[PDB]
This record gives sequence, structure tokens and C-alpha cells, in this order.
Amino acid sequence: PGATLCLGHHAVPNGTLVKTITDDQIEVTNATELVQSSSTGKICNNPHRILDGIDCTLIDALLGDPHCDVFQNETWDLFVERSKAFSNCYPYDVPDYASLRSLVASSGTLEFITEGFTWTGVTQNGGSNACKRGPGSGFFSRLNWLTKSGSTYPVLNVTMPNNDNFDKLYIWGVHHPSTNQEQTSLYVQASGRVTVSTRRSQQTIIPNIGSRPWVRMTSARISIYWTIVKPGDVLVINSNGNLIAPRGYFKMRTGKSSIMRSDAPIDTCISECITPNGSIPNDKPFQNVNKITYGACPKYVKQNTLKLATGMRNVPEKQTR
Amino acid sequence: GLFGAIAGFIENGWEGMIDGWYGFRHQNSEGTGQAADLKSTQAAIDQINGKLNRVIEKTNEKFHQIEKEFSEVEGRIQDLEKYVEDTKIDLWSYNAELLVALENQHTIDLTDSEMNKLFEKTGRQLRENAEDMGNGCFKIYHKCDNACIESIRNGTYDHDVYRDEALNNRFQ
Ligand SMILES: *[C@@H]1O[C@H](CO)[C@@H](O[C@@H]2O[C@H](CO)[C@@H](O[C@@H]3O[C@H](CO)[C@@H](O)[C@H](O)[C@@H]3O)[C@H](O)[C@H]2NC(C)=O)[C@H](O)[C@H]1NC(C)=O
Ligand SMILES: *[C@@H]1O[C@H](CO)[C@@H](O[C@@H]2O[C@H](CO)[C@@H](O[C@@H]3O[C@H](CO)[C@@H](O)[C@H](O)[C@@H]3O)[C@H](O)[C@H]2NC(C)=O)[C@H](O)[C@H]1NC(C)=O
Ligand SMILES: CC(=O)N[C@H]1[C@H]([C@H](O)[C@H](O)CO)O[C@@](O[C@@H]2[C@@H](O)[C@H](O)O[C@H](CO)[C@@H]2O)(C(=O)O)C[C@@H]1O
Ligand SMILES: *[C@@H]1O[C@H](CO)[C@@H](O[C@@H]2O[C@H](CO)[C@@H](O)[C@H](O)[C@H]2NC(C)=O)[C@H](O)[C@H]1NC(C)=O
Ligand SMILES: *[C@@H]1O[C@H](CO)[C@@H](O)[C@H](O)[C@H]1NC(C)=O
Repeated sequence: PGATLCLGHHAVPNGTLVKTITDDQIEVTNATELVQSSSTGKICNNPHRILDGIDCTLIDALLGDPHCDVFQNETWDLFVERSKAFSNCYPYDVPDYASLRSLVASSGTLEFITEGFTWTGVTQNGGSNACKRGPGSGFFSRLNWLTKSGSTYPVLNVTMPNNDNFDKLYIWGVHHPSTNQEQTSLYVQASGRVTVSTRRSQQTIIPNIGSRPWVRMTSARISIYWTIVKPGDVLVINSNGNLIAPRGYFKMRTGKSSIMRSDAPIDTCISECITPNGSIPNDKPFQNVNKITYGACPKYVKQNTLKLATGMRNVPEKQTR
Repeated sequence: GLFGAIAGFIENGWEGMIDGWYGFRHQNSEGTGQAADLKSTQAAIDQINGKLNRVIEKTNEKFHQIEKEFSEVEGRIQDLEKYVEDTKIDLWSYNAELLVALENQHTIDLTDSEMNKLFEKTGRQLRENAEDMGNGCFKIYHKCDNACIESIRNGTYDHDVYRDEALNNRFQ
């Protein structure tokens, strides 16, 4: 009269299907999800400095559209641009808009330092009813619209050295009148010119006279350009008409700043990882929420689920049922 | 699995064993019973925790990147931006698919392996006093009361004590 000693392993009533080398589906006792597929729908306000653009694009905040004056000197880790944003100043274009937006976004600041440019023999601080500031006409806060004084617009020729130990970003522009009458009336000369240069490089823009589509009372336009001046270099601005002059420079930084397009609301919580859909947890190695992300984030993948087996093969007792 | 214990020579698992992953069932003179083996259970859990912690190890922090959605048709630069991102996503999706497939095959094999290690360990403990029935059970050829069973389970079974009794019962 002996004894039986049986070796065995557990099983569970509710197993999970996982994938392996040999099986597209096979049952194990437990598994864990490696793909983050949901978000709260809200951008957590910590630990990153989130700046909500509200009605303003970064570029409009940069130029100083009046309804974006609240953004003066602002800083951010992530600037959030909303789909409701609008421009409400002189109509403009930026050749290479995407690059200017990118380099400012990445710098993370709109810190502006006014410099004492001397514009001899021209009228300063031009404005327009296209860009109302209070009840009267106005303009971009960081730009200075120069026009004739008396009946002359002389060759402007000014310099600003960079004797600081940081890079200066200058934003300037060129005005494109709708008609020849407007050109001569504002700048005297029949064809203007703007040349902005450093020791190393130079840009020359000739204005083009003609109507563009009427936007906020005007068929004329401004084109926006930028120039970076490094320590020890010097900015020279030379023009016989059509200059939209800088008032100073923006300070450039390097670091972790960026920009994101999202309509998600900002809320009180903590999350390292931000998507346009909202913050997501970063405990899993992968995510399927959005390929656009900011911060310490799971990597984007196409799968909406991937199960890592956390148990043995689940073998229930066969039944006659 | 590679060792042929789980879903192999062991017909099935035990839903009744809620206090361990591997363990023992016995029939003797005093009745039937069940006990978890803690050592085998812990070795499997430790290995699985180890791989889980390696897999969820945070390694990715990105700040300013490229744009990935576009409101205008632009041509060549945008084609390239999209192709770069699409390429990246496909490579990462593949890595994710491969990783889980390899991890899961290995987890199934290591758990099968731990079953087999316990079985082989128990066989070696019982020397000539038992025989392998082929279904995960040993026929033990002697009076093995509850204290004797526990002695097998906690590694204190002296096979010499019962050898003569068992040898006689085995060879007729
Ligand atoms: C089998 O694996 C699953 C994972 O797929 C395990 O379920 C998870 O268990 C953890 C720890 O108990 C849960 O986290 C905890 O949740 C509570 C309440 O939600 C929270 O207050 C704690 O701080 C903690 O984070 C987790 O929610 C749960 N997974 C899901 C999807 O709900 C399960 O424990 C494993 N089974 C065994 C037997 O180990
Ligand atoms: C328009 O404005 C610019 C900027 O002030 C004028 O450039 C300046 O021209 C003078 C000579 O006419 C340069 O002076 C030279 O400097 C060296 C040392 O650097 C000195 O050793 C020489 O004896 C010489 O005087 C000066 O460097 C230069 N400034 C810059 C920033 O390059 C330009 O002449 C003006 N042109 C007109 C037509 O108004
Ligand atoms: C600095 C200056 O000259 N400001 C003008 C402005 C500009 O001359 C113009 O935007 C250049 O393209 O023009 C303003 O007046 C405009 C009229 O000339 C135009 O015929 O009608 C517009 C309204 O439909 C417009 O008001 C302006 O933009 O407000 C007058 C301003 O002092
Ligand atoms: C997160 O947001 C993305 C982007 O809006 C969602 O995916 C898009 O959904 C639209 C509208 O239903 C679809 O037409 C497209 O297939 C998706 N667009 C892109 C650019 O991929 C996504 O479903 C959201 N995910 C979660 C979890 O909220
Ligand atoms: C922006 O910062 C600069 C430098 O600190 C300062 O001179 C300037 O007045 C500031 N303007 C505003 C509106 O904060």
C-alpha cells in the first residue's frame, strides 16, 4: 500500500491570448498591455511650462499683433496653438514661415530688447486701420513703419553692432504697395529696396507693387524676414524705401522648448508626456495615441494593443461540457 | 514548450492551486492534499518580473522635432518629412511586434522549464524508492505518511530510510 506524488502547475478560469514566434494567439494565465491607447483629453499643466496661445499664433505674438500684446516677453516649454487663432493686424506673409515658427518655438522666449535705431529724415511709427490698437490706427508692436518726411525719403543707412555675448534675432519686413500712387506717395522713390546684412551674409528684397486679396481694409502687404547677428558681428540696414524696420531684437536661447497644435484644455495634473489629444501616461513603452508628442513618451506604433505574457501557458481541465 | 511538461506530459493545470504556480498533490493512507512549491514559483516570477522591468525601462525623451501634419500641399520637402516619419513608425512597430513574440515564446519556455526542473528534482530525491508514471506523478513504493510527504516537499527526505521497504515492493 504505497503512495502517489503528483507534480503540477496552476491554471486560471480567465486566461489571456498572446502572440508568440509559433502562434498568432495562444492562452496564458496573465498578460500586461504595452501600448498606451488612451488619454484623459487634457494637457497637464505640470511639470512643463505650457503657454496657451488662445487666439494667437506664435508668429502673431512675435510680431506684436495688438490682440497678442499679452504675450510680450513670454516664455514656454511648450507653446500651444489653437485652431481658433486669428490674425487682426496688417496682412502679411512670411517666406519660410515654417522655419521662423520653428526657430522661435525652439528658442522658447519672446524676450525683446529695444535698441536706439536712428532713422534720419523719415517719419516713424506708421499705422493702419487694418491694425487697430485702442480706437485709432496702429501696427505690430515690434515693427516700425517708416515713411517720407516732408517730400523726401533719403537713403537710410544704419548700423547696430552686437557687442553682447549672445545671438540677436532681428525681425524686419518690406511693404508691398497695391498701386504706383501709393508707392510714390509713401516712399517718394518709384521703386524701393531693402538690404539687410551682416559680415557673413546679406538679403536684398525688392518690393512688388500690385493688389493682393483685400484683407482687413487693404490690398497691400508686408513680407516678413529675419536675420541673426552673432557676437562680434554687426547688422547694417540700407534702404531707399519700403522698409518695415526692427525696433530691437529678440533674445535667442537653446533648450527643450517646442510648439504643438492642439485644442485640448489645460488642467491641473502632472504628466511628462504631452500629445495633441492630451497628456498620456508613460509607464508603457509604446503608444498608439498620436505620432506627435512632447516630453518623456512611449514610442508611437501602429498596433492598438500588444500583450506581454506575464504567466505560464493556461491549460484548463478538459470537461465533458 | 521546449521541455514538454506544461501542455505535454502534464495533462493540465490545477485551478484549485491559488497559493503558488507549481506544486504537489498526493494520495497516501491518511488521504489527499495539495501544497505549493515556493522555490519554483518564485524563480518563474523573478524571471518574469525581470523581463517586465527591462521592457518598461523608460528610454525616450524628445522635445522639438519635425512637423508631422500639414495644412498645405508643398511637394518635395513635405514628401520627405512624411516619409521619414512613416519609416520610423514602421520600424518601431516591427520592433514592438518582434519583441513581444520573442518575449512570449521565451516566457512560455521558461515556465515549462521550471515545471520540468521541479519534476526532475523530485525524481532525483526519491532515488530507487519511486517510479515515474509518465503523467507528472511518481508511484512511491512505501508507507509515506503526511510527515514523509512534507519531507519530500521541504527537501528533507532521506531515501535510505525507506529503500529496503521500497526495493522489495518494486521487485517481485
Ligand atoms: C494580471 O495582470 C494584470 C495586468 O494586465 C494585473 O492587473 C493590474 O494590477 C495592478 C496591481 O494590482 C493594478 O494597478 C493598481 O490599480 C489600483 C486601482 O485601479 C490602483 O489604486 C493602484 O495604485 C495600482 O496602480 C492595475 O489596475 C491592474 N490592471 C488593470 C488593467 O486594471 C493583475 O494584477 C495580474 N494578476 C495577477 C494574479 O497577478
Ligand atoms: C553706411 O553705414 C555704414 C556703417 O557705419 C558705413 O560703414 C563704415 O564705413 C567706414 C569707412 O567709410 C569704415 O571705417 C573703417 O574702419 C576700419 C576699422 O574697422 C578703419 O581702420 C578704417 O580706417 C576705416 O575708417 C567702417 O568700418 C564701416 N562700418 C562698418 C560697420 O562696416 C558706410 O560707410 C555707410 N555708407 C554710406 C554711403 O553712408
Ligand atoms: C503710414 C500710412 O501711410 N498709413 C496709412 C495707410 C497706408 O498708406 C496703406 O495701408 C498702405 O497700403 O492707409 C490708411 O488708409 C487707407 C486708405 O488709403 C484706403 O484707400 O482705404 C482704406 C480703407 O478701406 C485705408 O483706411 C489705413 O490703412 O488706415 C491710412 C493710414 O494713415
Ligand atoms: C488622437 O487624435 C488623432 C488626431 O486627431 C486621432 O486620429 C485621427 O482621427 C481623425 C478623425 O476621426 C481620423 O480621420 C484620422 O484617421 C486620424 N488623424 C490622423 C492625423 O492620424 C486619434 O483617434 C486620437 N486618438 C485618441 C486615442 O484620442
Ligand atoms: C522685456 O524685457 C526687457 C529686458 O528685461 C525689458 O527691457 C522690456 O521692457 C520688457 N518688456 C516687457 C513688456 O515686459
